[PDB]
Amino acid sequence: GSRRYDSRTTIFSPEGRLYQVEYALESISHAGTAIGIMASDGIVLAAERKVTSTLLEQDTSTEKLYKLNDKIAVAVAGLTADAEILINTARIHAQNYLKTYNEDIPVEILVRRLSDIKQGYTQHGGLRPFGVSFIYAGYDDRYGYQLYTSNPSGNYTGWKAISVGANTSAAQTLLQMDYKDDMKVDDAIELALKTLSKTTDSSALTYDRLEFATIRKGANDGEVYQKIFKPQEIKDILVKTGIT
Amino acid sequence: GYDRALSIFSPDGHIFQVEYALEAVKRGTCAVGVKGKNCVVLGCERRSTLKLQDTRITPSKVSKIDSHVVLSFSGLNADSRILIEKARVEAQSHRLTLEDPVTVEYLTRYVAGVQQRYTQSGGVRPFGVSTLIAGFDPRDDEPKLYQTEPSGIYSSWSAQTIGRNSKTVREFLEKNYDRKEPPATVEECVKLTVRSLLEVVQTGAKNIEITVVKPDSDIVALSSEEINQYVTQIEQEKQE
Amino acid sequence: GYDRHITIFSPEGRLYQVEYAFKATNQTNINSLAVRGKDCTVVISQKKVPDKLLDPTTVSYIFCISRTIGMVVNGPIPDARNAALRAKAEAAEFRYKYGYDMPCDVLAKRMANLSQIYTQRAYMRPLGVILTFVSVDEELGPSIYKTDPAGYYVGYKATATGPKQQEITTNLENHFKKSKIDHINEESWEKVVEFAITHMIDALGTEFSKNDLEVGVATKDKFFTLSAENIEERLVAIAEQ
Amino acid sequence: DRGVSTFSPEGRLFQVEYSLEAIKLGSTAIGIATKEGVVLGVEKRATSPLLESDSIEKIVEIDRHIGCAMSGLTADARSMIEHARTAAVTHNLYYDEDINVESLTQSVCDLALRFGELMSRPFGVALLIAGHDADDGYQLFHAEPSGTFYRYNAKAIGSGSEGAQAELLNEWHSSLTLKEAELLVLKILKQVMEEKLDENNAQLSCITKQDGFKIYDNEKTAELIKELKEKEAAE
Amino acid sequence: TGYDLSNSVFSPDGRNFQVEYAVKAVENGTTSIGIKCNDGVVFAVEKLITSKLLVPQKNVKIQVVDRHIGCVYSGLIPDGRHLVNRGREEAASFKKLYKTPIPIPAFADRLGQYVQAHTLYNSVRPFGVSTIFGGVDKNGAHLYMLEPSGSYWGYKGAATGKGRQSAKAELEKLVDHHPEGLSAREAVKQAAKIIYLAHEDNKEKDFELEISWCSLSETNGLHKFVKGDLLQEAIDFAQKEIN
Amino acid sequence: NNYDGDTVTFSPTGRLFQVEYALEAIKQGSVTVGLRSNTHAVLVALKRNADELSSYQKKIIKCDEHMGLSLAGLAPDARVLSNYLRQQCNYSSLVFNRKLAVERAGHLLCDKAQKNTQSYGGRPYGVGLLIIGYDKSGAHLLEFQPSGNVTELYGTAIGARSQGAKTYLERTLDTFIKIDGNPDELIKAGVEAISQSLRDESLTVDNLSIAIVGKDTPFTIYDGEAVAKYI
Amino acid sequence: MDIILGIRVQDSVILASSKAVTRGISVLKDSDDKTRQLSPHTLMSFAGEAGDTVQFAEYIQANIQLYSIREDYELSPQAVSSFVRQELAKSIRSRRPYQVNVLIGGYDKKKNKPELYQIDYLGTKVELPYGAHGYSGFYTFSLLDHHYRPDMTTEEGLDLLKLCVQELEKRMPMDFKGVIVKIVDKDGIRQVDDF
Amino acid sequence: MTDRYSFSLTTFSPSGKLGQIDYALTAVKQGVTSLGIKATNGVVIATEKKSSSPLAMSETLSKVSLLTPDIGAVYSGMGPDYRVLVDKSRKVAHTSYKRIYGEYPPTKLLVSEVAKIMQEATQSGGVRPFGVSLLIAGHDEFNGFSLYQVDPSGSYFPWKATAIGKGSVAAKTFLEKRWNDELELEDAIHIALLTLKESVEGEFNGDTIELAIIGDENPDLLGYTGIPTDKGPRFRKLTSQEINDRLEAL
Amino acid sequence: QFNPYGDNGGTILGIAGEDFAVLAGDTRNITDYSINSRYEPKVFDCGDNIVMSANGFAADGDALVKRFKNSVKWYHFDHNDKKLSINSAARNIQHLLYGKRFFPYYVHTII
Ligand SMILES: [Cl-]
Repeated sequence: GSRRYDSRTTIFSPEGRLYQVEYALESISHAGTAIGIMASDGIVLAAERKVTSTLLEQDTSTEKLYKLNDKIAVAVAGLTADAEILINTARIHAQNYLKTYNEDIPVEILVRRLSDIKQGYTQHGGLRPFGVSFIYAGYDDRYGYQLYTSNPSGNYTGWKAISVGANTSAAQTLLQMDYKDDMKVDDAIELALKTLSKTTDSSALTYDRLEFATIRKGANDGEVYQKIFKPQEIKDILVKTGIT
Repeated sequence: GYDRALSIFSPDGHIFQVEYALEAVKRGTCAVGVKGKNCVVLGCERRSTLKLQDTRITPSKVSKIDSHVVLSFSGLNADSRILIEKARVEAQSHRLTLEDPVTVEYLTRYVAGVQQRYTQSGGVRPFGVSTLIAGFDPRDDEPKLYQTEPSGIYSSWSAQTIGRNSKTVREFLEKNYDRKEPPATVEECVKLTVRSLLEVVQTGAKNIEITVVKPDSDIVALSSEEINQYVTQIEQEKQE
Repeated sequence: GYDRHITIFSPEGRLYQVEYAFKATNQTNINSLAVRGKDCTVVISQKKVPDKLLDPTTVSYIFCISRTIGMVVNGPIPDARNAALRAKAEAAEFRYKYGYDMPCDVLAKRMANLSQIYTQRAYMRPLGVILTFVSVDEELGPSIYKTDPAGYYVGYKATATGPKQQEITTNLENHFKKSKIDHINEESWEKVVEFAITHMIDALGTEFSKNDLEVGVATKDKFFTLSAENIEERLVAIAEQ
Repeated sequence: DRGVSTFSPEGRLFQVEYSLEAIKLGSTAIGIATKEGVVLGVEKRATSPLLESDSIEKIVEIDRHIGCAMSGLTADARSMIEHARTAAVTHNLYYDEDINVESLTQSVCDLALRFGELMSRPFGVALLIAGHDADDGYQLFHAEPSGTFYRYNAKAIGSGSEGAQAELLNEWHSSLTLKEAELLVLKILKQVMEEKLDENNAQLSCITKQDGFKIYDNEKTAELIKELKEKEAAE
Repeated sequence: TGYDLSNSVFSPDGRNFQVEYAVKAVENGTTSIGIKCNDGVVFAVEKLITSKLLVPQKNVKIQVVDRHIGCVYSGLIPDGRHLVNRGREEAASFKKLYKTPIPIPAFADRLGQYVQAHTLYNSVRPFGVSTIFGGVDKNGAHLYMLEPSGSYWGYKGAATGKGRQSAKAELEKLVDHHPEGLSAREAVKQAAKIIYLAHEDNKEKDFELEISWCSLSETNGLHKFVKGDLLQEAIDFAQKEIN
Repeated sequence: NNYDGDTVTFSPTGRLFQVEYALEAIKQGSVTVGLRSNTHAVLVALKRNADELSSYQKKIIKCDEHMGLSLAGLAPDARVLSNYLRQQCNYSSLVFNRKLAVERAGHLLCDKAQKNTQSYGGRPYGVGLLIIGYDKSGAHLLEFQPSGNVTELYGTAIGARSQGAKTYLERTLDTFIKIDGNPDELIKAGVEAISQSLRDESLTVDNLSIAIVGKDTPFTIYDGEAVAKYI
Repeated sequence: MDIILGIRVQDSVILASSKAVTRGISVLKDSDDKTRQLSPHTLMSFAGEAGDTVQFAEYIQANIQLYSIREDYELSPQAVSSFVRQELAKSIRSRRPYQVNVLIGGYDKKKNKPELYQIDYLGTKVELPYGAHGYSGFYTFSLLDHHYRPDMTTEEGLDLLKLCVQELEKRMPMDFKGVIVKIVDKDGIRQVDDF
Repeated sequence: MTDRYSFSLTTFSPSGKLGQIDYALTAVKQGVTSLGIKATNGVVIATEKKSSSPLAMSETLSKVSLLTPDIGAVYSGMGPDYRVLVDKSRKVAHTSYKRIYGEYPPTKLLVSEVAKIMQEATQSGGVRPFGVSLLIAGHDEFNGFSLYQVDPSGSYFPWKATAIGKGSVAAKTFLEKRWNDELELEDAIHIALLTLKESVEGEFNGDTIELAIIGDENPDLLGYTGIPTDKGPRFRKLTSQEINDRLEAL
Repeated sequence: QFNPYGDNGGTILGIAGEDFAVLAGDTRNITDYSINSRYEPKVFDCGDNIVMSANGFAADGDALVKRFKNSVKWYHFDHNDKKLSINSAARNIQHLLYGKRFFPYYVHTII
């Protein structure tokens, strides 16, 4: 019968590893780098677009940074199509919680459920896992500002600063070097850009090859604002820190 | 529905998928359980290749199943959430129908049964997780510590460890634990647990987690400084 | 190399099962041809009955799908009949649902879509057949639309299918270069059938008796097949000119 | 790979034959039937000294008149016992009587071949089912993952089975007392066990018409162990 | 290669090797035939007597569908029974909805589509039988032969099994020598002769003859078995021709 | 070789190896014999034990008051098939107030076994059956093979060394077929038949299993001291 | 079932619930507690169809306790009330709807404010300074409209509640065998034993 | 019987590649060239009509398809796969948008739905990925004109101008030299015809070229009058004659 | 509206002695004011020395007796020809009847 053509996506190696999960992580390591840095007064999300063409429409484009609700956003590394499947599920899950409890969903609860979906694809159903790693940046009134990451295994962890995708090893060393706890948002903006500028596989970091976003309490009194940076705003912030 | 029989017998009578799940447990961070005269202590290793962590929000290694029972594990972290969730739901369901919280033996028997089901069901792989389940039965002061593994077998232990280098710490416990006289106090039990982890860990800094469970839903997690005092005290007695 | 056993892509972006289904098409060693007149659409096919014990009247590769649509198949008879029964059911359902007769090109698209599914879904093999649909559509007039195991389909001025299809194709091409028009400029279907047989004789280089051929004709409001004697009458007319 | 329900060229089911190898790796279990009762005994075999041996549960009650011992992948036995208990209680509900020992065994054995591509694989555990009923008296059954069951006067399963069975062939007669059977299980267990037999690493049990199925205390078994050592030295 | 390990897989030729392998099982089976006649059809089959212990006349192989169709087959006998069971379901539902008993060409396609369906998926095995069948309907007599691929045609005479070539040759002579037609009673006698002649290809074990027929005049359009005096008469005719 | 992975695969010579391997399980089974006259039908079966401490595996099963069988091969498969026969015999009684013909019983078993040889995932039955019965057309004996093939006979045998009894019955055919109105003599002939398949072992009191059905006899099985008469 | 009341004051929510369980012409019990603790700072009282009441109450209790264990956190009274409303709003279009009316009294620890929610079996939720279900409201609402002030103490609230029970004991047709009174504040839930 | 293929036929290889997606992209590379250019007041999409036989009527085979009145699509790769995707794409524009909001979906969201369908053929049981890359041009009130590319993986990117298929590498370079942000629609049609001539080998006329625009509303193509707010489709397929007129002033 | 029940009349009576038991019943069967049969037995030997009658609606009565007779048959098949005791028969019949609690057998049963 059809047994002949079954890859058996949800089995263990003799060493106790999940073949498909390991190989999905290998795929992700070639995707454009994405960085998250958590400051005391906000969070920065920075990501490098995958080798751009000059005829790409840059302003009406979204590849790396996606909005989940008004208080939570994600940076993507991996297959974009796979990520959008998961993003729409996460968006719906957030609305279910709001409908049920009349309160915005706590960040960890959303992250756990999305990670639980990834886990299922590695234990049952005979399907390939999602080739995606997320950086979650969000705020709630329990833990304040939070950074998380999840990967195809469905395992998630919390961070002060973290990178996913390409050159994470080099990027993590640089973040570990210059990060300190009393850091502000504007300092974190600079650290995020400086790190990408040194770890990039490109010749020079320009406005057209970046996506940027901040989550501050820099609205008016006790409320959180999401700023997905426009092209010209990335051009200005790149000049303001003296990278171009 | 995906039907494939993934866990099957081999010519020598082994179920390799169950045995390979045990290798995933062997890769996981070390976990240890030690029960005293009036308490149980659960100790857990945390690897230090991860700096820049946020420990406020990162999932803790020891999980409360109910107010009187806790569960720690070794193996795949994602897999453990599924077992913990099912255990927490069964805990509330038992309170609802029997009008009494679960015994530690019952909660363990349930978790072990779930693990076994995943070894002879089509389309699923076994859990890459072994658990230590500890606590006190309702209106009882006798300490309880149980262990489960991917195959589904479970048993009670005076003290036990699982995870990477668990054979080294089990060796330590086998000569340092007297059945005739278990650690009489909380301090004694925590110390023997910290000692056993120090045989394997590295630095006694932000690498060791300790959770103490006492009778009648009395569970608390120690902080860095509190654990660091045990580390400091043990090293000074060692230089002799 | 299990990528050659089911319908998944090979490293060079090919579907071998689909390609091998195309080779099953010629397993019967029969050639077919279709042309359009002013008022009609004629399809002809070779009829080979090797066994003496066969009832020759039951040996056929032309099918009456609906009152208006006819279909000739190139490929093994089991798959041919499978396709025919489905086409009949589809055309009947269309009429019931939408209140008018299923057009030839729409049925072709639908059968092509079904074939496409077998090229994408693993558990279903492609049918080793090429289906040529003919009619006189009430909107588009005389029509020829052809389907293959890849799920491809297109309309035709005229067409041919089988092992010696290329010879017949170029023969027809050269005629339409000369005539400068899209069809056979003829009043009666009888002479369009005669044209079809004449040009098949020239291209294949063989003579036909009444039992070596099979003919289907589509006119306004009906498609019908010809008897042995209807073809014999047609063969006599060609010979006497 | 290959189908789970495939036959070998010799006419045997691969998966069933492979599960029989798993059972050979299991700890020893012995049963002896008398006219005064049926005795069941097992080797506990703790993997480490820190493990509390009394939590090792390899002898199990199905009903008051039926008991059970196991050997092999013992986790697989949980659902078999669950089914056996439900079968026994359900029959009592439907018929206001005790269910026959043979009928119980047949019900458990019906689960066995319900695997394929139903569960994904056969059971990796063999069962010794011992009980009493009014019709056929004291009985002992060996239930395999093949779906087959044999009645036995005496039977051993597990790693030390073939050696223990040969010993049971010589020792069993139709006039054995219950006490004689208890000692005989201890004697043969001590012979095939790796570690030295005592009250903590071996367990005895029995089923009698009068008192039903009883697992013995560690204190009661310890005295039978002492009575056994004294009798072997006495000639 | 490996193209022959799974059903429904095309080889580079455009062939389904699994079906061709099923044909080998048919060629291994005993001989069965069908003769079309003036107003009906006749069926016959070779039954190998494996042992003295077989009860004569009591292992019947020819099967009836509805009340007007007869079926015989060579190859895996159980596969043939499965096909007839489906045939009976198909014929029942036709008569249920349309009242009239199922026409033979209609019945032929019902079996054809069902057998063809068992060449579409790797999760089923092709049929290990060629089936000769037919009867009488509103348009007269029809004889059909269906093969593992799903292929079927109408036949003047049909044969399959180990002695198919011998039987085919004998059938072709009847078609040539009788262009106007063969009578029902004549066809029964000829069927006996042809089975005896086709038995030369299976002559270790001696055999038992079994005949059936449908005729508008002789059996009133219904399927009946040939027994007693008419059977012995047909056996004697066959015995006289081999010597 | 490459064509024995499952039942859904034909070999290049047109063989079904999984079905053949199932047939092999019958050959390893203990011998059982079946024979009949015009008034009665008898089953005789040699039972097999695990050792001297074990019981002897029961070979004969009752299906109805007028029907039953003996088995050789996988016993659980015989339980499944006998249970199906019990239901079919029962359906005929409840719905049509009709005792199920032994011939129909054969046709039903054939079609049940066949389905397991044409679909992916399944396996053939690994047991052979000898069905005896008395219905409206007198006494009957059937032989079931898990290939699907069912055959009606005067007498037969299946299992290990069944060829000895099968030859004997082939010689004795003219004698035992006319043992009408005499049960004990028809059994004696069946016991002598199964004796031609014995090696190193002889028929004992907890070894032999006999069953009989007939004109004025319901299907009944004899074991233990009730077969001592025939040794 | 029958009488359930609720009053929100400056620093606490007070729930009063009748003790009688009557079936036919017999008062089967006079000490029934028509309430369940959902969380340490959230209490729910209930009234309605026999069986349905306790089954629904305990089902909600199980769910909130499950949430508490999962997140190691206590849901706000507003969040719990919205969960309960939605469960009832689902129920009303089921094959057999829950015929249960509830009051939810809670103390929000993040806001340091008491909160009282009235929800009927249809899933109709309102936040109120004082609430009642069934025929009780026809007497107590007008009484509280007159005597209630928003800045009252817990003691003032209990006296205001005594005034309600007295009125009900005077003008209600049925003997409801008094009430069990419970207080919800910053320190959790406690029962007044002498009322 | 029944679909026993409940498992993925596209899986990760040790190197991290998804084989079937890569191989599908290879099928797209073999396919005939198609392109799209975005102007200030419109969008043009074009492709060559590769005829299978001169007896075939290439008008009956449409490579450029209307999805909504303001959205059109073209492809490179496998034709049959494209045809069923167009069917599914047209339906999903109704079921998951028009039947809910009473208006047609904006370009980006329809594209998003098509991408979802192609992603599922990459993960679901018993199926291979689609062997096509799509170019989708469209207009909507709040986003204006836009052009998108959708790949077998399910990924989509917005373009000012691009090409896919056989001679895409050369065609993309040609478009980089000619494209500016001040291009009027007629200028974009001119450049589209120039770019396509490079990749086409045989005949180059209105019968071998298929070209459609997304531009001004066409009231004459609406089919009815009387509703001021309904002004007609922005999608228009250029006729064979209209193409030849522009090939003279080339 | 269709009424699935009817009343076939008649009456039955059971008495027990020290070593015996009788189960009697009249042989008249009726609907409304008509006699259907003067001899239509409704007391049956069910095997294992158990006699049974289910009186009221005869269609339900026959169905029940039929099912119980069949239950005795399968009890033998499943439990090694063991005799079904009268107390066990009673408990089995309870489950037959209660199985149709929400669409009852309209009969008074005596064994
Ligand atoms: Cl379609």
